Formats: sequence, structure tokens, C-alpha cells
Amino acid sequence: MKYQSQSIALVYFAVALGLFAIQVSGGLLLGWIYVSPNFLSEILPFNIVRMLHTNSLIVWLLLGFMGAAYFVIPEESEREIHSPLLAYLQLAIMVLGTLGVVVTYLFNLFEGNWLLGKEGREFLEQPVWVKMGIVVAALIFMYNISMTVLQGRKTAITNVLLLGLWGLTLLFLFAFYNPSNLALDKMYWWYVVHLWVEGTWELVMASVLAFLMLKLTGVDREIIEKWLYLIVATALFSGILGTGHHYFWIGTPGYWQWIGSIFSALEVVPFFGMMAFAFVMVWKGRKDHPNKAALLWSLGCATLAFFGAGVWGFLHTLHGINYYTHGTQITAAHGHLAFFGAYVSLNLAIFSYAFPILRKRDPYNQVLNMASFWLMAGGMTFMTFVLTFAGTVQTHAQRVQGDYFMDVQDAITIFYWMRFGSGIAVVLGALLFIYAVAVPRKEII
Amino acid sequence: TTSMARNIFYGGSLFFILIFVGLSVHSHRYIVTTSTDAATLTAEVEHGKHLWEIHGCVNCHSILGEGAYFAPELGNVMTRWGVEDDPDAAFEALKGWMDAMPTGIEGRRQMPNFGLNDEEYRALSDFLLWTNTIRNQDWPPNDAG
Ligand code: HEC
Ligand code: HEM
Ligand code: HEM
Ligand SMILES: [Ca+2]
Ligand SMILES: [Cu+2]
Ligand SMILES: [Fe+3]
Repeated sequence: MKYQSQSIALVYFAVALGLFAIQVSGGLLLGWIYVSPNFLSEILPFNIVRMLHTNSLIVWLLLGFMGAAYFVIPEESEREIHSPLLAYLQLAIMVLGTLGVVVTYLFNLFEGNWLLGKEGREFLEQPVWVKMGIVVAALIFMYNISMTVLQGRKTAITNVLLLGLWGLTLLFLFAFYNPSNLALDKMYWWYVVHLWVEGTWELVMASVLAFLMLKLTGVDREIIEKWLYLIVATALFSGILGTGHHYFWIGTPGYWQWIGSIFSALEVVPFFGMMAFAFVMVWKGRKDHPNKAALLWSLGCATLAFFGAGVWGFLHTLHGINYYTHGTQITAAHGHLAFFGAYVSLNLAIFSYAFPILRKRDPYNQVLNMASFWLMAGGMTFMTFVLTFAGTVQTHAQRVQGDYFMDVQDAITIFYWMRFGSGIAVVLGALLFIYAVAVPRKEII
Repeated sequence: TTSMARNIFYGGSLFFILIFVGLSVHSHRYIVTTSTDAATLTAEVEHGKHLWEIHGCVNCHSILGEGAYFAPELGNVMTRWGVEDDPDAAFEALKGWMDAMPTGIEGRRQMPNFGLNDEEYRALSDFLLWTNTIRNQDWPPNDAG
């Protein structure tokens, strides 16, 4: 550490990792319900488990970003954080919020209540008190890190990061606008989901990936920060209009089929940018950094995000294909690999970098940490292959041939067992990473 | 050339935000006036959307191809049931189905029962119908969802 407040990041990572373990176990369960549909079919129905799989994903990824912000800000701003008390109060709000969500979904508390009961759109089912909690927590967060940059050194890393983070926060406000008109509802719903993941969150991914490469390779500011601004340019140029790929079939105008389909293809540019950025910086820079694992997650992140977000994205992004594959298992395959490479791996890469620093010791459990990456990445891409096949069989069987939903699903049972199996790998993988980060032991040879 | 890349970024981004906000304002109006029928967006249809929401159908089903992938697309269930032009038969068809869930069938995916009254079934029926009329570029490809 250079600054003592950088250890707040360790509490954030701790909770986030706690929540990461719940998230994949939620996934495994969902997978198992797919092959064994009668399981807990009255106490824990699929839609309940799903909310839990998806929300804990959003919440833990955010805590990852918050944690990462509390680590990366003081280091770049050359000063201590404006107020530790705010950081802890922020995280307490978060933990309270995330507890309320778990307990509300499970037991169906206050069904119907405008403020206390669950809402009901994808990823935005949080009782409105929790949504409020998140905003209050986010604002506190934004105030706190902003003051720390204002009063310290400003750099390109810090700027992109603050933008992405500010944009992320403010776009969350759209989660409050729930128009009685389904088409309108769907249109502003993507302001949250897509302008997060392909907009604001992309800034955060690139700026943190900048900071990573900066430290692991030892290439200098000016080379890193050039590439930074270039990458995030191509992202916002393609990302914002590319929102139109979600505007094909929801009742928006026909013109989005063109705008959207074109700007979508351009979205593979920044994900290629980052993959190459990561690979050159390495080849180009110092190669003896002790933190072998934070390196691997970093390349892993930029690479899988390219295959996940870029290629599999492109694959179903043109309306000609999308007409057929929309709302299908194909969608499920993109989303998993895209989320894993761009955001999970990125959080895991930054966790692997800061844990040793935070514990003041040498990169530890490197073989284990790295084994967790192969096991999670291995199992994750295998899952996405298997769901592509399945989605192809579906798309054909139901969208060209016209066979009925349920019947077609009996046809792809084998693929669902294969996903479930691949899930065992991801869960084992994720636990091992937690272990590797949480329990330093004698290194493996 | 770093300060250039910065300026391309800050400036060229702002450009595309504007275009997007313009485009959205158009699209918002296209939705309200042309692609969805305001007149048929009754109090029941709102109450239907709300029911849809609080019971969490979207986390098993998809609607206009958005949601979960566990159960049939319901954006067009009313057409699938040859019942789209008949509000009373739709209500009847929906009530009959929902009353029957859960099937309990071994090895088959399960839908809960929400304890819905008939005013409520009507709300859902009316909303799914109203959804079926959203002018959305001929999606889906057929009746199967
Ligand atoms: C998962 C735990 C479910 C939730 C929550 C909801 N539904 Fe559902 N639904 C589900 C399954 C597994 C099936 C297929 C059942 C079968 O035996 O084939 C369905 C089916 C319907 C249908 C018939 C659609 C069709 O066959 O094409 C309708 C009209 C329907 N479901 C409506 C509906 C509504 C209004 C819901 C929220 C209030 C809802 N479902 C939730 C599983 C699940
Ligand atoms: C951070 C990167 C990205 C992540 C995490 C991500 C994730 C997702 C998720 C989860 C969905 C489904 C949303 C839902 O539940 O309805 C989705 C939809 C989609 N994404 Fe991405 N995405 C990313 C970037 C991209 C890119 C770069 C492309 C390139 C074209 C792309 C193409 C698509 C398409 C076409 C759909 C809609 C699929 C359909 O209509 O069924 N995405 N994305
Ligand atoms: C542990 C293994 C996992 C399994 C078995 C699994 C399984 C599933 C299942 C069954 C769904 C519901 C899909 C549907 O509606 O049909 C789902 C949704 C989702 N999962 Fe996972 N999951 C796993 C891990 C992950 C991971 C690591 C991520 C990324 C963080 C992730 C992100 C998602 C997302 C974003 C959705 C919403 C998908 C959408 O609407 O497109 N899951 N998961
Ligand atoms: Ca979905
Ligand atoms: Cu009513
Ligand atoms: Fe998108």
C-alpha cells in the first residue's frame, strides 16, 4: 500500500466474494431445475431462484467496482480517501439492501406493497426501498471518490473511471421509471441494462484494465493512457447507437434495424481494442512481475470478453439472424460468456492484484488462483458452446419449423445435462478462487 | 497525440448522445401514437401489467422475446390459442389454464398458482391481448413464439 485507506477495498472484496459464491450456486440450482423440473417446485420455483441468480450478480459486480474504486483511486490520486466513514456507511447500506432483497424474494414479504414488496421487471425486482438504498449508497460513493480526485492528481485512468461510474449511477435512476406502456417500458429498460454493460461499465472495464496493465507490465502512462482514450472512444461511438440491437422487436420504429444492426457490428471494435491492448502491453513490457495470477485474469478478461461480448455478440446482432434467435437459448449463451469475460474476470483480475498488496505480502497461492481461472473459463466456454448448439436446435425447431415451445425443449435435454455438468466446474472453480484468495498457504511447484 | 484522442472521445461521444436522445424522443412518440393503441390501453391493461410484474412471470417466461427462457413466449399466446379477436374467450382460456397450474406432472416444468380471482385473470388476459397488438415488425416469425 501507498495509502492506508486502500484497505477498505478488502472489506468490499470480502463481501463481494461472499455474494459471488451465492450467485453461482444460484446458477447451478437453476441448471439442476432445468434437468429435474420437479425439484423444490413449490417452495423455490424457477423465477425466484432466477431473481437471486441475476440480482446477486448485479450486486456483487458493483461491490467489486466499488472495492476496486477504493483501491485504485488513492493510488492514482496520490492521496488518502476523502472519508473512510462514508465508505463503510455506503457498504453497510449495500449489505442491508442485499439482505432485504434475499429475504423478500425467498419468503415473498409484503406482496404488492408499493415500497416494501418486490417489483417485477428483469434485474429490477428489488423492493423500491432497496433501489433507494442503492442510489443513496451510489451517491455517497460518487461524492467520496470525486472529492478524492478533485483534491489530488488527475489522470486518464481516474477520469474514465469517474465518468463510467457516474454514468452507471445516473442511468440507474431509469429503474424508477416504469410506464404503464409495455413498449415504452421495454425501451427505457435497455437504458439500464445495455447502457450499463456496453456503455458506462465498458468505461470502468477499460480504465481498470488500463490500471492493471500499467502495474503488471511497467509500460508508461502515455502509452497506456493513449490506448485508453482510443478504446473508450470506439466503445461509446459503437455502444450508444448500438443500443438499437435491443430495439428490433419491442415496438420501436423500423429504422433501428439499420442503425442498430450497423452500430452493433462496430461494438466488436473496442473488445478487440482491449484484447490487443492487453496482449501488446505484455509482449511490449517487463515480463517478470511476481503476480502471475493477476496477469492471467487480466489477459483472460480482455480475451474472453472479446470472444464473449465481441464474437458471440456479433453472431446474433444482425436483425436478419436476430429475428430468429431473439429470446432464445443463444441469448443465454452470449450473456453468460459476455458477463464472465468483461466483468467477472475483470473483478477477479483486480481482486488478484490487490489482495497481496492489501495483506502486505507476496503474490500468494498463484498456482491455485490460476487453476481457478482455467476451471472457471474452461467450464464457462463449454457451457456457452452447449447452449449455442441447444439454441440452434431450438431456433430451427421452433422458429423455422414452428414446433411448440415445450415439445422442442424435450429435444434438447442432453444439452441441459451438459450445461449442468459444466456448471459443476464453474462452481468448484469459483470456490477455489475464494479459497486461493482467502487462505494464503505454502505455494505449489 | 493523446490530448487529441481525449478530444475525439469527449466530443465525438457528446455528438452521439445527442443523436441518441433525438432518436429516442422520436421513438417514444412513434410508440405512443402509432405502434401501440392508446385507446385500448385501459385501466385493466395497467392492472394486468402490474399483476404480470408482481407475480414474476418474466422470470420463467418471455414477452416479445425478452425475459427468461424457461417457459413459452407469452407475447403472442392469445394468437397461439386462436382466441385473439375474442376478449371473453381469451379470459376464459387463460383462467382455465392458470386454474390448472401446477400440473404436478413428473419430469415436466412447473408453473405456480397465484390464487388469482376472476377480475385478475381478466386483467392478465386483457394485457396479454393488448401486447399481441403492439406493432413490432412482424415478430415473432410464427405462432409457436
Ligand atoms: C415458473 C416457475 C413460472 C412462472 C413464475 C410463470 N409461469 Fe406460465 N408457464 C410455465 C411453464 C413451465 C409453462 C408450460 C406449462 C406446460 O405444462 O406446458 C407455462 C405456461 C403458461 C401459459 C400457456 C402458454 C403456452 O402453452 O404457450 C400461459 C398463458 C402462462 N404460462 C401465463 C403466466 C402468467 C400470466 C404468469 C405470471 C402471472 C406466469 N405464467 C408465470 C412456468 C411459469
Ligand atoms: C459487456 C459486454 C456485454 C454483456 C455483458 C452482454 C450481455 C448481454 C445479455 C445478458 C443479454 C440478454 C439481455 C436480456 O436478459 O434480455 C444481451 C443481449 C444481447 N447482446 Fe449483449 N452483452 C454485451 C455486449 C454485446 C456486444 C459487444 C454485442 C455485439 C453485437 C452484443 C449483442 C447482443 C445481442 C444481439 C443481444 C440480444 C439477443 C436477443 O435478442 O435475444 N452484446 N447481452
Ligand atoms: C454456476 C454456473 C451457472 C449456471 C448453471 C447458470 C445457469 C443459469 C440459468 C439456468 C439462467 C436462467 C436462463 C433462463 O432464463 O433460461 C441463468 C441466467 C443468467 N446467468 Fe447464469 N448460471 C451460472 C453462472 C453464471 C455466471 C458466472 C454469470 C455471470 C456473472 C451468469 C450470468 C447470468 C445472467 C446475466 C443471467 C440472465 C440471463 C439472460 O436473461 O439473458 N451466470 N443462469
Ligand atoms: Ca433475458
Ligand atoms: Cu382490474
Ligand atoms: Fe446491447
